[PDB]
Amino acid sequence: EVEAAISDVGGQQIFSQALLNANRRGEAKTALAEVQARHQELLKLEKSMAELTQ
Amino acid sequence: WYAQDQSVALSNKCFIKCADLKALDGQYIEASDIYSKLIKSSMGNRLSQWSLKDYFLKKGLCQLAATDAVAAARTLQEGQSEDPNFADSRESNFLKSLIDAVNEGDSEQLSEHCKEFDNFMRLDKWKITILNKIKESIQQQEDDLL
Repeated sequence: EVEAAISDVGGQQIFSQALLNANRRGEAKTALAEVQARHQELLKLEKSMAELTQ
Repeated sequence: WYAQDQSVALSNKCFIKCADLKALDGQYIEASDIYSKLIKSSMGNRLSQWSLKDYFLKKGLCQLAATDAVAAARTLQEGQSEDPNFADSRESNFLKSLIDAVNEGDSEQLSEHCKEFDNFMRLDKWKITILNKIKESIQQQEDDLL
């Protein structure tokens, strides 16, 4: 007559992935992309003070 | 005459001018020797160290105009050891770089180094003349090697 055939229900697991804040944007965001123009200024101090020391 | 009077300073002013004119006249070895004397007189004097860096550079430049790159190398090593201010200076690095260019036979690399040094420290007329001579000696050596 009868027996077993399909059984369980209460039993499962799940992993979990993750995205990230957008503002993050490219690494260049404050104190990163400005270092290009901040360097020309610093080269200006170096120079103007080279005039100073000479 | 100033050196006999213990006028180190006026002596040095005269010997700067003598060495510069000698180097411009093709007398590179004697100019280097006068620069050696001037260096020896300016060691240990807190007041003159700025000239001292300049001094080392000029000596090497004459030694590069005489095609004696070994002399430039020993001058640069000497200055690096006896004057810490020269060791870390732009002049020492520039003279290392010129010696490296001369030993390689790469005149373009020398001109690049001259431009780089110019951007940070204006090459006066004298340095331009001696550096042009050094470049010409390099180019002449390739022209013979070709």
